[PDB]
Amino acid sequence: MGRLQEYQVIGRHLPTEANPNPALYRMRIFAPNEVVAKSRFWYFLRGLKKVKKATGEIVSVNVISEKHPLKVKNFGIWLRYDSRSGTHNMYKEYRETSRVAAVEAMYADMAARHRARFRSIHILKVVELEKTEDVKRPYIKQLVAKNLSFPLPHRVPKISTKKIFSAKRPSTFS
Amino acid sequence: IEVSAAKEAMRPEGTSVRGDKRREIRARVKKNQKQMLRNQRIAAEK
Amino acid sequence: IPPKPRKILQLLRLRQINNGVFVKVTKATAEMIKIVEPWVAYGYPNLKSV
Amino acid sequence: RTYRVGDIVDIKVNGAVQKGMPHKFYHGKTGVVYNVTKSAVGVIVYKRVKHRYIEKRINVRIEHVKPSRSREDFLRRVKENAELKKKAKAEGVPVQLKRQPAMPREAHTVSIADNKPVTLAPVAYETTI
Amino acid sequence: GIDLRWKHVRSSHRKAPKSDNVYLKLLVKLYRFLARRTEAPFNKVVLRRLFMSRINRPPVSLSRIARNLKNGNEKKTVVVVATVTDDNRLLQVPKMEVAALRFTAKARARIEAAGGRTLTLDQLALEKPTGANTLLLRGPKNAREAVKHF
RNA sequence: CGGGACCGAGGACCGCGCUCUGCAAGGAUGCUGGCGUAAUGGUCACCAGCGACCCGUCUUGAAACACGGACCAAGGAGUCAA
RNA sequence: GACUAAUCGAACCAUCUAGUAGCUGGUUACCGCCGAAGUUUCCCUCAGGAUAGCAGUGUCGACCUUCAGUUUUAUGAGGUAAAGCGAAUGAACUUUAAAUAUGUAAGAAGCCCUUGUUACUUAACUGAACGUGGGCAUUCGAAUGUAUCGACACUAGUGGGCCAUUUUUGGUAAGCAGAACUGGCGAUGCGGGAUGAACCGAACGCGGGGUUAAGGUGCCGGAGUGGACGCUCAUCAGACACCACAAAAGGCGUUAGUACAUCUUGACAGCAGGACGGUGGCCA
RNA sequence: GGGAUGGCUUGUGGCGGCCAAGCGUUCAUAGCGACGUCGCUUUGAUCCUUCGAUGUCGGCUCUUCCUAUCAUACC
Repeated sequence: MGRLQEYQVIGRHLPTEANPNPALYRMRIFAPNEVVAKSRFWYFLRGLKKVKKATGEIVSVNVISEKHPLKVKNFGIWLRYDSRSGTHNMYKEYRETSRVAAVEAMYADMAARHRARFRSIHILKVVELEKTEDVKRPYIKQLVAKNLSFPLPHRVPKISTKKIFSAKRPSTFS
Repeated sequence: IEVSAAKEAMRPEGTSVRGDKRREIRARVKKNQKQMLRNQRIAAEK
Repeated sequence: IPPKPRKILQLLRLRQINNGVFVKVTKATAEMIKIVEPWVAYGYPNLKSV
Repeated sequence: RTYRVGDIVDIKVNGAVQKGMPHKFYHGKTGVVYNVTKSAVGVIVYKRVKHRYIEKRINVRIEHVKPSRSREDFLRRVKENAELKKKAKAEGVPVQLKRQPAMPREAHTVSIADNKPVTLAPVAYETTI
Repeated sequence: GIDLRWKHVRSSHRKAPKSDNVYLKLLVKLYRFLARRTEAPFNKVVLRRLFMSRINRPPVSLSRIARNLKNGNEKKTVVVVATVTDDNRLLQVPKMEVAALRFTAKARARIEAAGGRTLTLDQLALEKPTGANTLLLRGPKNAREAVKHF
């Protein structure tokens, strides 16, 4: 749902006389910016711990950068999405180089295949698959195959849209 | 009970709006009993 | 526009589109701005903006 | 409680009698007493129609009427404002006598040594199992 | 567009007389100059009353002037932007110095016979340009048959 | 630090200033060319791109319906008195 | 009810007479400054009325006092969610406490204290009212805004209209019918919805430049045959849909998932074979 | 003087009970519920029971269209 970053958002309830040291709650939020990250954080604690924005505060917001953005990884995402029937579990796999890229591809995938918007999707877990045997889906199992190689048949050549006419008929072999 | 200002100003002191319907009922009963007694007296004369 | 957001915009001196004002953050001002959120954009300006 | 003409009272239709009574606008309204009866009281209420105020008069039974505390804060603040100004003149120091709106919170530091944060998922896993 | 719930109001007071009297025009010019170039509120009030109409300038009688001359006002110059009329119910006119728009003949004769002085407003401007030691008087505004029938 | 567009209101001096022999500082000047007439400008007719229901009355909340209008000149309807 | 000079349920002529109409039609230069409204409250209704409210010209008064369709604070209504019950007790549990808008109050014009009277009231000189005097200016006792004052005079139109969001009350086979607030229209042009009373954006002096909103960028048409990942092939797809047809509907269309189950101890599909005996089990 | 319901409709009844896959519910075991089913509405009889115009249609001539096909064509 856009250029996202993963944010560590830590918040708490405001201290009182009865409770001088309230507990701290940390979440990992995929959001375009810090305002959306804090808003989603307060939404989830309103849904979980009955802590409101007016009676609480944000302790910390930090950006979680990918440890190895130049390494190709397989990601398993467990999600719940809301449709006219109700809430459904889904497990899906994405071959990406970062968690934020996996989550962006997930959002585009659910939009394409189930018409699910951002508000109806809850991301419950995003994990990196440690082993090749942990891959469940055939469309990632074919990509992690040994000695993978394929050609690219029927490639349309890149022709400028401002060049209206061509003197030769293009080829689709390279 | 909402009360109109004109009727409240014209209302005598001590009386409330909560007895107006009882007052009207008592007046109607008094008129009906007066007519009944007149009919009874005429029937007794007959 | 409903009369209460109209009155709040009149008190915030936002009578024309693309008019801007500086507001000191108190509860009494923050609640007004939260009411007229469907018509305004607001935020925290830095020294360069000021 | 014996109400008198001129005081400010609150109207609260108590009990289950408000299930089918027809005139529910004045429930929760506050007005000034103009007439007193043994089981009834006369209350002046103001309605707003567009740009003006109009006056209505209602007759409310005593069991649905409580005395209001509208001027309690004002009379109190008058009392300690006078007392604080008197002691300000006594010990010769200024005192801040105006009530102020809540200011934004200042900067502070929160330690996590004995209060390590708890990581939360959008649903609880205890509920999932 | 701009949201103006309130409305800018044009002035509801006279800025010039409706009268075509050239002497009144000259007096208005004089007191415009005086009220612009002096700090005296007297000149501003006199100019604004020179603007006024006849129902807003009721007559003042010598009995009213003699009433207001009491209690230390015997030496002040009486200023009336109106007609000064005579009252034959007042048998003894005290000595007084009055400046007015116009006097009736009997009132002027009775003042001069009692030993006072009658002035116009330009003579008042010459002698008291800031209105010092002056008693400013108005007649009864509501004492009119129309006002009674309002 | 470049590249471009539109604009030049005011009419002695006064002021705020600055990098102070002066200035980009309370509003355009300097240099140059062609022409000096239908060249610029304007009116009329027409083509072209875009825009554009026939007026008045009536009705109700509004449309629609309905009524009047072949054309032109002159006449033609809130006056006077108490 | 025929005819009585083309005239007859009462001829023709002149006059009163320019008879009356509440009904129909019409009602004559320009520019400038303001500028509206549909049960508010009462009256026997329709062939009904006033009246509140909204406006314009003048003025006047110290255009003095400040107020405000707003927030905050205290306190009501809504205790309603929620947290806990290793607090008590058990929506009706509560230490605490919702969102939404909403009533009242927030000063020198005010706050009390004291003095007496009372024709109020109280067992009561007791409360309160009435006055009397005194103390309180050390900060006049939240925020924000404030070309927003008040009172007269005179004049005018409209005063049980339409649509829509929300709240609430009743309903129908389905349509829907009442109220309350608010917004728009009747009075209003402009940009976009191909088009248009009710949609979206935005309100209007005459011009130049710049930038946008709603909506768009294949052509008509100004702006992209723009970029990324997917889905869909319809024998009149789809592109402004939501309502109805319409159902827990029917699809050997296509993809993504969930659950259960089988599986080298050989799963699903096939091929080669077996598929038997008591027994032609009992009744008919 | 004023006027002159509509992306409606089509082929399969209503009421009452029962069953019921499923939906809900599992601090209450209620409530909705298709598919169905069961009750009411002469041995080929009788001909001795026709049950109310406020709502108006026709005919002629002639052209075209729809298919929800009577015939012709094929299956």
